[PDB]
Amino acid sequence: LFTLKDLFSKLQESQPSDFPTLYELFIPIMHTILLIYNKSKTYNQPPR
Amino acid sequence: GENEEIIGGTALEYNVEAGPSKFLIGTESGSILTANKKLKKPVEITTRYGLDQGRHLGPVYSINRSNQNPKYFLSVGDWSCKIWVEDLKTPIIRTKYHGSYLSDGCWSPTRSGAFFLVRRDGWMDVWDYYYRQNEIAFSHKVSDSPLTCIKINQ
Amino acid sequence: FDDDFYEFRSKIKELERRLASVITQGFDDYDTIYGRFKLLDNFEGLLTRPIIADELEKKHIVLLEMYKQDLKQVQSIFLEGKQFVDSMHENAPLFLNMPPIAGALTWCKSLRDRIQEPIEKLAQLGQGITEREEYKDVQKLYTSI
Amino acid sequence: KNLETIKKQQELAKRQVQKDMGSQKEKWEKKKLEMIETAEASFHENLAKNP
Repeated sequence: LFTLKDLFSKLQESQPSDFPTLYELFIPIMHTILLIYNKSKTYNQPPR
Repeated sequence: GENEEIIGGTALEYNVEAGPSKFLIGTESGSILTANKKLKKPVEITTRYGLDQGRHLGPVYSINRSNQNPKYFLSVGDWSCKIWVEDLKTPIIRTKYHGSYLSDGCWSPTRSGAFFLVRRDGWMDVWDYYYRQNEIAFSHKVSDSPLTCIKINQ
Repeated sequence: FDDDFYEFRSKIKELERRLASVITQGFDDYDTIYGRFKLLDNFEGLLTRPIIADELEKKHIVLLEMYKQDLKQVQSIFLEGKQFVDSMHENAPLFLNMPPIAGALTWCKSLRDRIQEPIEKLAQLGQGITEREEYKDVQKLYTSI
Repeated sequence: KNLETIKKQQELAKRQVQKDMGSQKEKWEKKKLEMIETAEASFHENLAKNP
């Protein structure tokens, strides 16, 4: 559900510019994914 | 601008094909100016040939332009002769340096290609640009004493 | 595309070798430190990274040798002249009507200006020309003159 | 004509390199990234609080 919001940021893109700001927006999109690992804890298939 | 220095007019060139409009003047500092006489404003100094790059290292002792092609003129300043074009600021062909300075030099009235320089060393040296652009066509000792002027039969 | 790159890369490597051959012909022609430095400036934006740079390394050594010959030749003209200027002989380095004192300074200036034009050009060249021992020998000579 | 155009390009090239060049560029981009990282960290906490 959190990645569907992250994908919404990318899927919305109309293929114009993006890469200029998305390169900036990528680092935080990664920082969210890391925090997702800690929060669930019992997250089954954490290596898959 | 504001900087106005009076510099000695060392050589003057004038031709029929150029017409009574243009007078091509060489200076002590090494530059070459052009004075277009007007019936309007008493005189105007239009072009400044070698304000920057073309500046001769010594005074411009002789200017001349080819009778065959009057667009192209040479100026025989210090060690090294140079060739110019009737608008452009910088010289087209610089031709070597030489043993001692050059006093004078002129185009062949007949032939556009070849032009004759005279050195203060004593030698005359000919540059025939039809054949070769790198080296001298032939050099010739005239006198042990220096050469102060050359003129060719028109 | 990877196959189409390899085909294009081979055509470019053949093209870069033809350019290097054309530059070497054009350099063996001008036969003036000024004319040759002017040629480089035309292709200054047209250097094809290391393949042209390998040719330039050899070219750089030839320029340093040419400037030594002119610098040595000026030194030989200065020594002969210096005698005549102080003497104030007929057929002197002093050109036409000048003072016998100011004429020397203008003469000396004209020589000093001739030598100083290539050095301001040599500083602009990359590929550690300053680190090369050949360049260092020219600079040491220049300073003494 | 050509040598002058290339000499003009060298003048324009010196500017293009050091005319649009501004002191402290990479550090400012890192500070912008940090504020976005903290915003995403606050959003995931809000998404944790919803469930």
